[PDB]
Amino acid sequence: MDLILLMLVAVGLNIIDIYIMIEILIMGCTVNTIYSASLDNDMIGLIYSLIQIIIAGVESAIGLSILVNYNRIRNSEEIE
Amino acid sequence: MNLEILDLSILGFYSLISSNSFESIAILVATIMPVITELWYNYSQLFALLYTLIYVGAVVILFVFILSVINEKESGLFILILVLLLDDLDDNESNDNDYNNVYITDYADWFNNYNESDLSVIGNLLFTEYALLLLIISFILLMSIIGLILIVKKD
Amino acid sequence: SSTHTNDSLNSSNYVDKLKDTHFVFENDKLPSEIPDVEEVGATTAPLLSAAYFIGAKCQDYNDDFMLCQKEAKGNGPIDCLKEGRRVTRCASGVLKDLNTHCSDEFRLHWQCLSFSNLEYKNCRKAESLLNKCVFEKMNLVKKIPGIPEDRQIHLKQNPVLKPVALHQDSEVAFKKAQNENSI
Amino acid sequence: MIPFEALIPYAIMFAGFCLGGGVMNSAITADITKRARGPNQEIKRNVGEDEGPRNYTKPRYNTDQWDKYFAVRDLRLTGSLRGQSDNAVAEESFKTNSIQPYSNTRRPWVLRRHIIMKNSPTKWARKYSSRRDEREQEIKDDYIRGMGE
Amino acid sequence: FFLSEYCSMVLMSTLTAIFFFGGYLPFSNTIHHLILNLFDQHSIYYFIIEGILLSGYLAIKANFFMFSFVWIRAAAPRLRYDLLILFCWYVLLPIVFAIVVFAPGILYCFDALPVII
Amino acid sequence: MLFTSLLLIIVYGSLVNKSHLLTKLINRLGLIIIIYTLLIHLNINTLENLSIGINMFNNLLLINSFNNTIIELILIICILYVLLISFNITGLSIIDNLNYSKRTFIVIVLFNIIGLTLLPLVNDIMILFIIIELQSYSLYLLTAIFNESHNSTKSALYYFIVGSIASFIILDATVSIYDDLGLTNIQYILMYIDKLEIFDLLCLLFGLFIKIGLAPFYSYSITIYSLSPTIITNYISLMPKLSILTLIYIIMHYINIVNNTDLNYVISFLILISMFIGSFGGLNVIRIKTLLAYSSLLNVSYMLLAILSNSNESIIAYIYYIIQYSLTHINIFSIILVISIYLPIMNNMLNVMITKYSPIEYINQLKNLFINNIFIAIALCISIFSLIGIPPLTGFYGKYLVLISGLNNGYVLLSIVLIIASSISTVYYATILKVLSFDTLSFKDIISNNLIINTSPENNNNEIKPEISNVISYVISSLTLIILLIIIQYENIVKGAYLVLLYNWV
Amino acid sequence: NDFYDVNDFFPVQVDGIESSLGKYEEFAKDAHEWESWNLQNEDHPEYPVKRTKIRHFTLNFGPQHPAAHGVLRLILELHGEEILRSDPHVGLLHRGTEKLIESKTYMQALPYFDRLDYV
Amino acid sequence: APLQQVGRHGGPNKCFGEFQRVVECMTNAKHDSYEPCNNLKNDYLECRKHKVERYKAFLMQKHAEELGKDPEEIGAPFVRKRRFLTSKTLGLVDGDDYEIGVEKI
Amino acid sequence: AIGDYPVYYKQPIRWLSYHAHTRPHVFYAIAVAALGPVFMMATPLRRKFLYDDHEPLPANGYPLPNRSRDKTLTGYDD
Amino acid sequence: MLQDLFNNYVILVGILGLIFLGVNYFIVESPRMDENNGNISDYIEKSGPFECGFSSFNPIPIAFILVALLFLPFDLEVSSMLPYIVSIYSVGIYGLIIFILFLLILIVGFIYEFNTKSLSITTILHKKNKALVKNLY
Amino acid sequence: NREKIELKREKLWARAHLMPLLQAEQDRNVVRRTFAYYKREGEIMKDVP
Ligand SMILES: CCCCCCCCCCCCCCCCCC(=O)OC[C@H](COP(=O)(O)OCCN)OC(=O)CCCCCCCCCCCCCCCCC
Repeated sequence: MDLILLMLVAVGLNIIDIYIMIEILIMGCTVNTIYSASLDNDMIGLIYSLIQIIIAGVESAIGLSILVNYNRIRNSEEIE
Repeated sequence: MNLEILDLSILGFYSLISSNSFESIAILVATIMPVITELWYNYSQLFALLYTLIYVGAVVILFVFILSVINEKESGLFILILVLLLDDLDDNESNDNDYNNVYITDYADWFNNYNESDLSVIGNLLFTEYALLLLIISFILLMSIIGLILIVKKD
Repeated sequence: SSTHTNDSLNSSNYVDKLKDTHFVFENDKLPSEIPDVEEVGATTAPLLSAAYFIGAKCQDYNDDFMLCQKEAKGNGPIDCLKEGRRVTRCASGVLKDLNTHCSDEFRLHWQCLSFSNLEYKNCRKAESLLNKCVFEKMNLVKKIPGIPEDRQIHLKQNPVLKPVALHQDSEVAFKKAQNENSI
Repeated sequence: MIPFEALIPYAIMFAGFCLGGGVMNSAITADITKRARGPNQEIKRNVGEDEGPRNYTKPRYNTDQWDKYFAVRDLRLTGSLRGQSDNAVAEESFKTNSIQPYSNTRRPWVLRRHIIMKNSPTKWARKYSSRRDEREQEIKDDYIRGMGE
Repeated sequence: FFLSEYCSMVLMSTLTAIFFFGGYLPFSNTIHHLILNLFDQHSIYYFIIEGILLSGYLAIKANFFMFSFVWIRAAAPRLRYDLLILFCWYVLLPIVFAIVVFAPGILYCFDALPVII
Repeated sequence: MLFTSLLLIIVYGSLVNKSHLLTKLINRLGLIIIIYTLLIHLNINTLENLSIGINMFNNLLLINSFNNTIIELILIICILYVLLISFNITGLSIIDNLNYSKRTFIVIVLFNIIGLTLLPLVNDIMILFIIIELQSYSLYLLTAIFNESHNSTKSALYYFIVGSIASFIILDATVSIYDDLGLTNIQYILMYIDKLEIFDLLCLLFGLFIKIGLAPFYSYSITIYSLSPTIITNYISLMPKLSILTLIYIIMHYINIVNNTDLNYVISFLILISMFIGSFGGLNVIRIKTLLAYSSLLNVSYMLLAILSNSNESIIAYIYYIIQYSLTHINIFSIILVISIYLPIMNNMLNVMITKYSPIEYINQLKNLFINNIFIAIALCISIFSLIGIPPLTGFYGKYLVLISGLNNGYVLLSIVLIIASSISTVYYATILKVLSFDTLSFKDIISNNLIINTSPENNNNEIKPEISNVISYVISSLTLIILLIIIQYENIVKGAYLVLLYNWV
Repeated sequence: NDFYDVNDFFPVQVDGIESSLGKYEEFAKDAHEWESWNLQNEDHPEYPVKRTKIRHFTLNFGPQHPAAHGVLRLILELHGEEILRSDPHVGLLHRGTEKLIESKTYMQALPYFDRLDYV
Repeated sequence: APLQQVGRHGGPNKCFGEFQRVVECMTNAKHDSYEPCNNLKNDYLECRKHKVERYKAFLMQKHAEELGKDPEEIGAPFVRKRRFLTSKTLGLVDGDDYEIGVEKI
Repeated sequence: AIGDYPVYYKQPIRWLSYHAHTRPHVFYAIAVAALGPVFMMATPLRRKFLYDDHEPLPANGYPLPNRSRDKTLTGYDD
Repeated sequence: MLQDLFNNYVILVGILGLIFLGVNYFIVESPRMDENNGNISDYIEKSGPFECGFSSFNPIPIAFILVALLFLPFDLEVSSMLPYIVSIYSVGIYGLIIFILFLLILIVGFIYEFNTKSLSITTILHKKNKALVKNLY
Repeated sequence: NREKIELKREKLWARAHLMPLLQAEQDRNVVRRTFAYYKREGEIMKDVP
């Protein structure tokens, strides 16, 4: 089903909706790592997952900062 | 009755029809909660709580924080159910049939008399074995603090 | 540590439903080629009470049972079956002794452990009586390796961390020994 | 001049904590003790005439992995997860009732049903490409292909 | 929503009791011991009294902070928001990070690093 | 030395008063830090000892003579870039003061050099993801360093989204590898190089292919390069390829152990498609930076053929090409930052809006450079002639060496297409030379006083007044003669590349 | 006007736009599709952007407010949070005491004054 | 060399032994090639996923189907609900079948 | 200089006083934080004057005697 | 550790949510019973905003934005201190020195955002004063 | 915290003394279940020569 690229129908029509899809996409990677690590009883996989959660947070903050300044750049008359 | 399927079908229904950014942020929260709950049971209770503390408590309320800043402005029932049903049919992520139909166990042993939580071992290795990974992370965090201020600060 | 595993009982029945756990029995006993042993029947609290007396009495066999595991080089379960029965018989010997020499001193102590979260710090009054009894009637002593004799924790006259609630049977039995024995 | 009318709500809030705590301490202790008396309901309820004073078992906290192995080991001996027994020899049923749980190792439901989380370059190859599975199936086939020698 | 604000008040008052005032621990171990010696540990009446006592100690400690929630409301004027965000960042946070580098130092100096017994 | 000095620059910059002179002086502190880094690096690191390959930091980082070559190259090219922001590129205060309006510019650049230099050394999938983010995050910040600009911020937003998807593909490949083997160290994975799905390493490459702008992903790179300020485009269009192409070469070195043909066909499908778009794309373009964006894609296509072939001659072809292409790229962009002084000024039709971010934006703004400055026009001509591949410049030896590696491994189809694609691309390199000179003789005697350079004040009218600053002129001349006169020392340089080893040994 | 509204650099003269396959006017009828052929930069200070005159966030600090200890309609015009302009709309308690005093003797007009400042 | 496959208690986990025996063979100096270590590589993958052993379970399930062997008499007894691990099932002498307490330990 | 801002490399003592009066939120957060690493450096002083470090825990599995298996071990046999 | 007692609590709280909503819907008197003037829907006067009585119709400070944005880096610093808490003893001095270094690098960020005064709202638009200067001829 | 260190040490040695006893019964169970698996496989696949 997803070979027809169904996930494109599931992503909204705003720049903020793309940002969320990136997080939900990466969330799948971390859940996959936690799954393998627990079955193998391997904590190295859990170190990887902890890094992925922390790195996925820094990516969100930078992306939102760019989006925020993108928004105020239009609303930059400020001649009052 | 693995009810975790029904939560995502509702979630998969509203992802196809969301229009504004209020519903788009709702899909985020509606996805972490099944992720947290399916981690609390089964696999890892430690990373279910780390996700709540780090995703919901830190990165999710930032989205709604900037949505109030950005703006708030501005299909057919047959095709949706047809798509969702088609999406519903084939849900086998892997094609190793024996790996998905045959169950396994582990044998416990008493050789580990120093029993401590996973977060004890993760800290044991992150602060000793992979102290470079930990130190680069604080370096990536440092760049963000500088990176946020240069992007956003006006003067 | 309450991590989920695939090897024992998990936290909740919702874990079992997700994993589709089957609790499988195996009726088959051991083959006759392996001579039988009488398994230890003590529960958690009696074992933690008599743990240091099993260590004092079965020290040679426990070390030898482990040294068989070290030198079996991965075939430990199969190549140490005979040395693993001496340990089971030795430990059964100690619990049978405590039942026939110090039955009330032993029971008082592990009733205290079952009353105080299975912690040694909460049951020193009952534990001191049991150690004193065992010494005179079986010569076993409790020793914690790696420290001087004067600095063992269970001999600490004024411990920093003490039980919040007292065990009535321990306090009553203690003061009786303050008359029976401290003449 | 202490106002007693002002402190009436506090004496009721004090009773609120005591009500919840008094029930939890006694009910959980009684249930744990009763199930640690024997392996059937006609033993748990009744108290024998020749039985001595009852020794209650307090609830256990701050456990580890050994307490999950100790709990099942106690279950196979007495029928309770916190049973009491100090017999030097176990019953002959102890050698034929070891519980070994068998469970599946399939990926989470969200990982394989979410409209977005399941889409990925490698997750499609696991789901729609036979390249990996045909290679591994060779090793399974060659297990039974080597029993002749 | 109003109930939630007061569940949090009860909770955060109980949490201050747990983290700094010993939780359910008694104010006096002697008074705790003397009171419980009037009951037999072989009867369920002992455990009701202990549970009432142990929750009583927590309740008294928790009540003092639910009192202080109200007490500070009756004594302090409301704090301006712009000066409120700068308080936690420019005053509280440096102190809180200063201690988190201070407590491990004192514990290590005297060989007192904690372990879960 | 890099990391320690970065903290001092971070703190010091946040103390002193916001001014252009202090901002420009701090940029000259970073130029020292990068120079100091090179002296310490070359002192301890030697080709003769790093030949075996040495594990560092609990095997997370592995360094050998092939990686070590690029670290020194990256440091060198980062010196030539910092010379732009640290000195005058024109000397006219209006145009130049843009480089000094940002105090965190040099800090972010120093952040990236740490990111760039560590990426080729990675030896763990856990640190591969961390380092690739450290480099990726630094580029987005540098793209948005001029936060007032509408196009710059729009580009960083486009860059962040594409890179985020690119990083997710990279992260997902590593997770899949960990799922199969449970091992994180790359050396431990090599023990199971025959037992794992080799296409999961290809999914890793598909993520690194996005970050170098390879077709079909080329669309965003062309858009990004044609919107950022020319000083920014000069950095983000070259540096990522220096450190990622080195990483791609190593990953392909491990991949060719099992010599899977299906992996090579897909990559050949992307290399073949990219040459087509890299050649036919630039035929119909008006913006110079869009032209150099299509030019960049074509050269990356050539450099992948050396990577894909991956033999003993592929090390020589890649090591030589990556060096000469960097110097050519610096030389061309440095000239475009200078010749903006010869632009005319109105005293009309087509309403072309120019900004201080890209004063030179269209190819026909290079008109009559043969008249306004003949010496620098030839330098741009020599640089473009190298890109065309006219011998005996540096560019010819890059294509000649790449062809040897390509044909020696049987890539006949790709070798012929690259020689077709090179000739097709010569059309739009020739247009730059057509605009530079072809209308010389009609304009030879013209009354020109409306140039931007004619708004410079007259100092004394007795002393000689040079038109171009000192440092930028010396860099342009040095790199133009190195491009032109490589034939003199070519034999020594190539024999200096035979020694760069990647586990060849014996 | 009422509903909407619309250099630091040298005015640069660019003439003769040409590509490798021809000149601009030869492809100017197709360049509306090629977005790299847009001669209109979006960062030029002369870029015409027809932006509506959205009014500043105007809060009505209306009478039903504890702060308004009478009947006040305070109109606050602010940029962000810092207040630009404020327009107090008094008169919600205008009872025409001055008109009513003229119809009453001096002794009857006295109680009208206790009702000016209530306190 | 870096630690891989660390258990949830800081020690080697189930499959660390197999992985270590692989490293000993690959980094050994008396080997001309990597052929002798090929079996050890399979064991490490086998220890983690049991793919070959799960396959063997599939044939024994399928072979009994084609012979008519009753699953309940060839398989092993099991219990799905943990509350019904009663003393009758555990085999205790005077055990009831009343459910066991799995509420709070 | 009745109220001038002190220069740190000429007036070290007065420079801290300026910050201990005008920025109490910075001076004492640094003063508290530095008291941790300072106390770590005085650990060797405590070893020679107060008490030695404790014996390390037995957290490495079962203590295996460093010898060969006993050969005359009898008793508890089948 | 068993958590079947915890599960029943979460289930009961989930049931308690449905009860709170519906108890209002079953105890309020019927709209006809009180005044019949309409339901909440048609009575748009009652179903509207509160603007203190008079009917009327977010460009927030950048300082507020940087407060929220800088929350995320400082949160990941705090959450990554969690592994050190439950392993402070077994990492010894080595893990303690690493932890302090992990904090120093982040503090250099705290210095940077303290010197720029990024969180200050500032007043660039207003609060201006001037000197009246006569311009005699 | 120095008292907890010794209380910890006392508990680890208490667990070390019980480890051989509790592992000797765990080795037997693993052997018993291993023999039962191979008995069942031989029973099912006895008709295959
Ligand atoms: C304890 C229960 C808490 C949730 C109560 C609400 C339940 C209603 C169902 C929504 C939640 C289902 C999860 C999928 C998100 C769907 C969000 C959505 O599409 O909009 C729902 C809501 C109502 O709007 P609707 O008419 O349904 O859609 C067209 C409106 N233009 O549009 C709105 O935004 C109105 C306000 C709803 C805000 C809900 C915030 C998101 C949900 C977070 C809380 C629940 C977390 C998810 C738990 C279930 C996960 C499957």
